Amino acid sequence: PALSASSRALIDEFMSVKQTHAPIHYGHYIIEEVAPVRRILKFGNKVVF
Amino acid sequence: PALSASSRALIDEFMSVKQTHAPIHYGHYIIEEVAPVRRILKFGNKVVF
Amino acid sequence: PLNRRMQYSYYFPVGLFMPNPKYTTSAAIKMLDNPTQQLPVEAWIVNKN
Amino acid sequence: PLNRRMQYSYYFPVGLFMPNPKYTTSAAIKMLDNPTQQLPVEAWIVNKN
Repeated sequence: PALSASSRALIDEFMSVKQTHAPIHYGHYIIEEVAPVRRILKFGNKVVF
Repeated sequence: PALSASSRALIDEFMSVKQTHAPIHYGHYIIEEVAPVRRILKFGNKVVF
Repeated sequence: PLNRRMQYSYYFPVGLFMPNPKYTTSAAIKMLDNPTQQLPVEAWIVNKN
Repeated sequence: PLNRRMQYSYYFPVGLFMPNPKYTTSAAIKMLDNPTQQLPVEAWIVNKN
């Protein structure tokens, strides 16, 4: 699976808080990539491994 | 006892925050398993041991 | 002969009803249902994989 | 000959709808749209860069 976010808001809140982000919002959802290559996301200053 | 949750809300709140997830909600409940083997639970990227 | 296979049981309920003076302890989840009337009908189990 | 290349298949959802009894897990996200009727028509991905 690959990174899928229905809204910019969900992916923002994922980037901010890695552990406590909500996977399923009221109608919007997010999918975190599980792939043998682990890439670094550099949105702005904040970074998620 | 084995891992049994009445809805996906409780399993997601267990997976995101381990300690202070509500063991029982208004009408929905959840049980953490207690077994001589201990298994790593993986969801998305988050991992609960 | 020292690769013994160890067997033990598991058990878990489904369909229980909480008493009427209900309570919570998690500030997060907002299930959008009516709180006083909700009842669990199914169970969710985390598989071996 | 040792400089090799690996081929993966990346999997990706778009345009799904969630069941009606909708729930959330995180309180931070705020949307001015009504939660009962929300439907995503797009999908956001992270590019290589």
